[PDB]
Amino acid sequence: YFQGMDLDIQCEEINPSRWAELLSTMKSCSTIRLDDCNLSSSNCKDLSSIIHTNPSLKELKLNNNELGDAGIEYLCKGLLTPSLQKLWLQNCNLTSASCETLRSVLSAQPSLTELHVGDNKLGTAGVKVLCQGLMNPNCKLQKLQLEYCELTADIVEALNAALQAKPTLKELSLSNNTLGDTAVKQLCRGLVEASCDLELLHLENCGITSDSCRDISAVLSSKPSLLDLAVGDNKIGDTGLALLCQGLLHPNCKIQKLWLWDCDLTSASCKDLSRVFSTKETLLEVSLIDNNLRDSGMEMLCQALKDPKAHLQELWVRECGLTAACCKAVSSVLSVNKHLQVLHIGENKLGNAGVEILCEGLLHPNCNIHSLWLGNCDITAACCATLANVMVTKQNLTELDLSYNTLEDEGVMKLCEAVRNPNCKMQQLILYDIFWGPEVDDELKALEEARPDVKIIS
Amino acid sequence: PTYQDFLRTHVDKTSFPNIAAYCNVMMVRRGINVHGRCKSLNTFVHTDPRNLNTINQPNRALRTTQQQLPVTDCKLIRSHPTCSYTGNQFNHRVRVGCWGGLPVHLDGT
Repeated sequence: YFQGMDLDIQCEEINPSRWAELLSTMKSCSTIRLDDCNLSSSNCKDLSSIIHTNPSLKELKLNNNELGDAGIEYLCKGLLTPSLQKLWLQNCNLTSASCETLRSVLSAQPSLTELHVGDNKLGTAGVKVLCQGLMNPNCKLQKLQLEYCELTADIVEALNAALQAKPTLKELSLSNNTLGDTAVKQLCRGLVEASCDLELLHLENCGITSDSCRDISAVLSSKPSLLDLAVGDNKIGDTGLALLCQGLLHPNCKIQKLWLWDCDLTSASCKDLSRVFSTKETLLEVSLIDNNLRDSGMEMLCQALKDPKAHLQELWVRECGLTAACCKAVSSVLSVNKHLQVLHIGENKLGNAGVEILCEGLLHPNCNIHSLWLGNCDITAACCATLANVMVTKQNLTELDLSYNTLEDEGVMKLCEAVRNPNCKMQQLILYDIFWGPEVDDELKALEEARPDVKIIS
Repeated sequence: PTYQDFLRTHVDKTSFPNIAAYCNVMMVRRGINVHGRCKSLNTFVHTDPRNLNTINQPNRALRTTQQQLPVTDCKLIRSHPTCSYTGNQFNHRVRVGCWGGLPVHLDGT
């Protein structure tokens, strides 16, 4: 399929005649992406012309370029002159001064549905000005990213007022802003009062504790449209997790993606999480990375994942204090659960014995794991014959990450022999930062030519 | 792995507004996150490469700096719709693997 030309450049030096050449194209383009191309403010006067005359330009992505405030005022000269849908200006050295320009813009284009301005020191005052544009009836914005924008608690009344005026909003990210509990509670009330069918709410590293988890719960229970909640890197603990599960377990809640990484959860949280896993058929993806769940916690989740209502497809439990002790429990799940497709369980001392046990479950006919991540799991060469047999036998396993394991030349050679076998349907074998001699470096190169449908990443 | 691969993937300090932007951008700049891939874990060391070269050990040798150096540890939090990282900045022990008198492998924290 084709939908207009897609100009996409990243991490390059842009040269003026090439820039000249590329201009004629940009007049044709459906999307324009110039990511980290060391663009400066002077290039934006050109782009502003394109925005106005190109009836087909729908996406403009200029992240990681130092456009600065001056750049955005130039760039938007054309946007104040009418059909851009997506505008990304993440990490572009914008300050609060850009927000007046962006206020004008948001008030100008009903066509604009997505604005990404994360990683800019806009600050509370700046985003307050931005909200004034969001409040305009003309503004039909659907997605707003304000992560790492140096926002403080004082932003929330302005945002709430803007949300009330944004029934078209579907996605909101405020991650990595020091809001705190009082503010997040106020924000939750604002979202519940707003008519928007919010689909995604990201509040990672926002200063949230158990003190605002009842309020987040009320969002989950009042917004059936909410599919994606991220509150990782907030120290909510078992207490806050239990409060969140009141909303997760609410019959209105239709959560699909739940991100709870680095939330200071212990094994005790896995009681409540098990009840979610075995009750909420809509739940598809969960990250619990960097929580000290331990073997006992993992084992509770595994018992939950055997209930037929468990439709989880993706579980990340990297760095969760897991050992071989939990692997029989995990293997059991792979045996009977048909829905689980992705497991990340790296940075756990599973050892050779733990991983050999997982391979038992993997081989079961109704195991639908297609991607298994086992980086830094203390496995060595002794496990690789077992892994090899999995690779040639399990047709539906297409991705395996064994990075940061001391597999030794002997272990990797065993994996290679599996890759050569034609019954092997592996698509990406990932082997970062594994120390091998040059004879393996040469064998991988030779094997790239023998089986190009199997990518070996290092 | 070669010496210049080691440099490219594990030695940098480039200025970024925050650790997320640092990790997200540098993983791409250094040719690691390309073709849809997101490396789950990666550490960048901020020093003279000399400290790591300094000068000839048995190969496969593992050697550790005296002064613990500034490093950034990139950790993948989300792979879709695009790579998203967090990270930690650490004054840390830098352990390397040697080949041909050169550091060609980052082994340690």
